[PDB]
Amino acid sequence: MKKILAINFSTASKKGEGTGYAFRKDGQVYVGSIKAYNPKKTAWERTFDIVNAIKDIIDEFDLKGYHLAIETPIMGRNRKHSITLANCNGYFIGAIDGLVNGYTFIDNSKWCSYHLISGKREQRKEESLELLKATGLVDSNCKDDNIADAYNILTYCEHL
Amino acid sequence: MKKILAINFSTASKKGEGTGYAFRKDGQVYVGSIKAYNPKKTAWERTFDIVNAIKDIIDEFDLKGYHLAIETPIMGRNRKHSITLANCNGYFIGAIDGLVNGYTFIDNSKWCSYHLISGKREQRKEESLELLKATGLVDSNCKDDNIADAYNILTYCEHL
Ligand SMILES: [Mg+2]
Ligand SMILES: [Mg+2]
Ligand SMILES: [Mg+2]
Repeated sequence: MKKILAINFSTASKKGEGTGYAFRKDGQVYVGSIKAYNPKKTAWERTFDIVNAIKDIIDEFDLKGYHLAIETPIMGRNRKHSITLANCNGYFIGAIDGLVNGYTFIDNSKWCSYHLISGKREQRKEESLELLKATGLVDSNCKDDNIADAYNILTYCEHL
Repeated sequence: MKKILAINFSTASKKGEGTGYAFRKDGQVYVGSIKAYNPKKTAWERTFDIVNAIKDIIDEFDLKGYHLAIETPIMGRNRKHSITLANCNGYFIGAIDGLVNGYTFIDNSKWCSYHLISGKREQRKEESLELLKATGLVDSNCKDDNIADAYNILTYCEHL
């Protein structure tokens, strides 16, 4: 398969949220979340920790040379947070590029289209999570859509 | 003086625009611009060129362990152009953090107010240029404000 590290990047600004990742190593899919929440750190300081956490994973599973598929950062609710998130998303890419074999921005609409995930924001979150829960890679309780999106990005990229 | 590498980052989408840089190495101030303009490329590829250009400079002048002072990205013209510039700015920082000993964002308003620079964008450019031209470091007729702004960021930082 194409060696892909899929990332759904988040600065973990709210408790319980984090950067979603997914990759395949010898047939086996690994998924998880980097839960870097800390109210005494800025978005950029928490992004530093997320980079270090993904470098640690890249080392543990020998992922050097995997291509980075990362969800496109877009304009959110408020302007200023979206620019912050855009800058932090960039920092994250720049810090691991070279360890990874370049990167591709994956628009949310494109990976949703491939999986036939259509509907409004809430509906798409549920459907993405359903697809992840159907695989058994996480507990049936799981409500972490950051992980689900990273997993659905991976499978889309493997198809391409 | 702290060993500061001052950067005024731009993707050079327009002819003549460049990423400006200024630093002090063995007591001599060096200033210049990375003229990355290339209609053949996206802002991201041009950003990658700029990273590699600054990487060459850090090597040539043995600048490892210098601290990065980089102008903050602000929300300007278009929503897309804002996310794009903010994203490429973050890429540049992430790509060179480690070669540099960390970084600090320098708001346009703070270095400008330190140097008594104010007005509309065009007015600020002329005053930024006057400070650079007054040093004698560049030719008399220099109109490269990207360079002027990086130099003024350097002296603002050195002052701290
Ligand atoms: Mg996302
Ligand atoms: Mg500037
Ligand atoms: Mg005035």
